[PDB]
Amino acid sequence: FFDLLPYDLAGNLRVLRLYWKSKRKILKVKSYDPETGE
Amino acid sequence: MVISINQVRQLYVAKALKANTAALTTAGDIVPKADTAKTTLYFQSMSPAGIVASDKINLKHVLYAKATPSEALAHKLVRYSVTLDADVSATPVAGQNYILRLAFRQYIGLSEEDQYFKYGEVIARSGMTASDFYKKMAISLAKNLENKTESTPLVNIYLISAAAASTDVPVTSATKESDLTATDYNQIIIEETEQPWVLGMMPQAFIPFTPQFLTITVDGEDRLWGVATVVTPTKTVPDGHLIADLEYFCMGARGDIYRGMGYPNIIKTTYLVDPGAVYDVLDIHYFYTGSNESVQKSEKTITLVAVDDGSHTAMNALIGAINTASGLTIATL
Amino acid sequence: AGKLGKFQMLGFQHWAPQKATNLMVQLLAFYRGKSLDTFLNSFPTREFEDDNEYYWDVIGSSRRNIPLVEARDENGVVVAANAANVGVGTSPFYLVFPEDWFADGEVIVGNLNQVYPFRILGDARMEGTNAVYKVELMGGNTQGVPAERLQQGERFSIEFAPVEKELSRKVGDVRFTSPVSMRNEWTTIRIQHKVGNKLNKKLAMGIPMVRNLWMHYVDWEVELQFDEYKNNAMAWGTSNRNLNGEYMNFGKSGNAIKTGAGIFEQTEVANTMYYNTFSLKLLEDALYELSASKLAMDDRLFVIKTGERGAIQFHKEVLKTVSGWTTFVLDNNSTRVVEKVQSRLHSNALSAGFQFVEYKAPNGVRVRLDVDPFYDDPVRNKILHPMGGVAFSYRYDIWYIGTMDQPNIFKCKIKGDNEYRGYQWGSAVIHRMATLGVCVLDPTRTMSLIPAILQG
Amino acid sequence: LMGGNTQGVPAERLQQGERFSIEFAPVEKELSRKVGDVRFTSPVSMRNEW
Amino acid sequence: GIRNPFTGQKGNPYMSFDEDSAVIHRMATLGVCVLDPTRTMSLIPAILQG
Amino acid sequence: AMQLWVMEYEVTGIGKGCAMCKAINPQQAEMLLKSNGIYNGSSYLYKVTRIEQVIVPPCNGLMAEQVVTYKDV
Amino acid sequence: NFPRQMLPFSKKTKQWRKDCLLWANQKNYSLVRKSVIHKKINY
Ligand SMILES: [Mg+2]
Repeated sequence: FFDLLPYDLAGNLRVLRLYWKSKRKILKVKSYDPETGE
Repeated sequence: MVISINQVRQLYVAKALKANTAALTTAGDIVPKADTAKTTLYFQSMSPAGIVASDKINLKHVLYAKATPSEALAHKLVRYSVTLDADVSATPVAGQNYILRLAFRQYIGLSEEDQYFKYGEVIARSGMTASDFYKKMAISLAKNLENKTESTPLVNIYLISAAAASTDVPVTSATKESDLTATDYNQIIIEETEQPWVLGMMPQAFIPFTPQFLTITVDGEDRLWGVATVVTPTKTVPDGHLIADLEYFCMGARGDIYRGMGYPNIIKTTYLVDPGAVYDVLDIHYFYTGSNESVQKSEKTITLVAVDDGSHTAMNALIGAINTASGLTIATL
Repeated sequence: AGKLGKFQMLGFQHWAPQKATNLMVQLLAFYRGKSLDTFLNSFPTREFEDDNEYYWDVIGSSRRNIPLVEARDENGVVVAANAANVGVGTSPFYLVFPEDWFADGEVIVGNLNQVYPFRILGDARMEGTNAVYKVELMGGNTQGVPAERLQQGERFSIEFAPVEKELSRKVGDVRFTSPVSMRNEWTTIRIQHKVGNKLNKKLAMGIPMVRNLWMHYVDWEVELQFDEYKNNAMAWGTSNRNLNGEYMNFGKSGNAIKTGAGIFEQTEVANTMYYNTFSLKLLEDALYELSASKLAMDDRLFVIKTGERGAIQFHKEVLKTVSGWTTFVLDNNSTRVVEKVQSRLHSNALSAGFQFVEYKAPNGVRVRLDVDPFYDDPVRNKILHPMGGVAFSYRYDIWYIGTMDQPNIFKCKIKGDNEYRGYQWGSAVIHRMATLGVCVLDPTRTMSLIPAILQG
Repeated sequence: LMGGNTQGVPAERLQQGERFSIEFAPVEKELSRKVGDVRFTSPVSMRNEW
Repeated sequence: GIRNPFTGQKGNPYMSFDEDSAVIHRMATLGVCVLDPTRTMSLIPAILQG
Repeated sequence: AMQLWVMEYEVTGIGKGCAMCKAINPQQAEMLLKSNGIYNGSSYLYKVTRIEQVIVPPCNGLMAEQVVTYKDV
Repeated sequence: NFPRQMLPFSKKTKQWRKDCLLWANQKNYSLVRKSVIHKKINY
């Protein structure tokens, strides 16, 4: 009696999963179609 | 402090002089042993883990044996007497900006290409005399110089009363001008200070300086407001900090050269030099010469150190012990 | 130069109809807090692995010349200031140096180079730690060297080591050096507050001086007032150790409060200055002598970071210097103090006003002027200046002396997160904790003119 | 006194009327306990009529 | 308190005490049983005093 | 926070001045001038020459006047 | 301080990804959810 995430509890392990949105640098490129002028 | 060697240099601390090799019982005793033919001199000394001997000095192969007192190695701190330039004006001209430039030459470097400049500033008044200006110049100098939050102290500022003329009054950044009450001040003494020191790692050096003046207009002419001469020194740094660095070097020719490097797995040589005592040094320089074709000299030396108190009693006992055992003519200081 | 009190800030302990506006009003007759954030976010952040102290190598310079201890005659007696010439007729004499830096057969020179050159006649007879050379003159000197140029404190450099053409023997040696290193420490900050969106005890009400005389967000206030703890330990931190390394201030658990220095304590150990009056005679010489020895001629752009009233103190100080330039007559065609503005009131209408922000000293020393607004703090700065202001806006600072290829000043931080937080319910206490530090690499690369009324 | 001060604060720096401002609150690296507090402000109302 | 060095956690919405610490407690209730001590014989040196 | 006090003073060597404080007694009216005035870092310059209470029932009167002159400079 | 996400793909190194998970260990902020203490009393 008695008058917190441990690493273990009853033999089980503690799995903590982090999912996050980071910022990726990408390029937008304007090229011309060789066949038609598009 | 690292020094240069002709070849190897050993230092033996002579804390007490016994008469035979059996009474060596406490750390630091020494006995100059010889033969009755006076052909080999060596020093048995009680190292802190047993009796050690020095090299065997063949007395035919000595070059010089000289002994240096403690005041001959004690460094005198240089002072600078700053006065008003008498030909320009013996009084402070009113409304002028009086700036004194202290030019340090070896600051935080080993070279004269590391310079540092500290300034002081006093603007003058209409009824400001020469004695009041020297009071004001010292407060503004020490407020820049001897702050408590600096890297190292650099120089000390002192005033000289004309009534006293031999006792200097100290001024710091904590001294207010209400404390300086004398009405006849004639110069501002700027005196260099004793730099920090740890044995082996930071050797003893000093930062020199010369004060320079910025020009003022007294009669429409740009004239330097003062002159600064160097007086004879009055304070001297004691000899303790040079020898504790000298033993820390020379106990690695005998002892270990890795003086603490891989820190728990080391050897610690016990050093018997107290840095709070001044010392005399005896230098015996000599050589070795081989049998037939090995006629090259291997010029080594044995250094003897002893603490002195005023009249050098322990060193002149040591010189008197070697002169009757070895038969040399070492001069008695 | 006189004020008039436009507000009074009094605590609460000395103390629905419809509204016009819902959002509150901040009067102009009310001072505001000044964040040191954009002063501290002007410095980069160097991230560290942990809370251990750290060291770095300080690589210095090499070109020495050695001072003299004394000079001696051939009979052993020392020279004095009132003595005659030493070494007449190329007679040998002795010369005492505190180190063995020169070798045999070398030529060493005094303060007067190449007039009195001294040729060393053999190895140094060691005396304690000193080095005694026997020297003679190497310049055809029949009159000798005077005793004035053979005193203590005279610098001596190495020149060369000349030998004879037939049957020469060995002279000269080479010399070696070694670098040094420096350290810095950390500091730990904590805050608490016993609380939830509603006020607590420490209240100050603001009363305006006019003629006819919500609910508090705690978790925005305890985030902001702990950030200002983190800003003040960055900038206004002081070190509490001896030169032995023992701390002086012990906390509640018995362990010593380990506290490191700040920006303004580290940067004020070199090139700091307390002036009684501001003049360009001081500033153009303090900035020249640093740039005469430590900077090139193109790399002498000094940007004064200061306050607002110090910028008009620099304005009226430059204007007095241009007032003394009697040779050049400044016209409105070139300076344009008076410009022409198009106005409804007149065909040819004018404008008036100017301000000096730059000064270009000789040999390429240029001075800029930008104003940092946190120097004008009414809370932090309480000693007032008689020309108006808080006497801290009258402080000049030069950060970033030269180009170093590396940040001289940055803010320390622990990799991951050095911030901690806690909430203690029963008493509803909120706890925050953070460790931090600031490192100035070269404090000789920052110059400061602080007023003399803020010292001692 | 905190900042390495060993010669004491002068008597002229502790007179009547000297303003005092909060800087920060330091604790140790080991077994720290609670310090510091957070301050607030209340607004006062102006008044007008038709 | 504000962090657990044992479980590697920085941040405590329900703090225990104000001190920067962590205390690990363990407890167990255990016993043995020998049903027939006549199925078991001992032979002790008498300098052990029992 | 009892009475109002108009002071005439003299900053030493710089000029003259007029001030007005709210204090209980003129020992505290000189306290707020030397601690909150613009010469706060040079508070020895203040030389207060006359403190007199602002009593009302005239409701129209001079209280302070101090002209600096071309011959005093 | 959650570490900087404005990086090239090469400067998102193995220690940088490890610093992200270490921020998750030091711990929710949501203003359209109730507290964990509230939902456990409901359960
Ligand atoms: Mg600096």
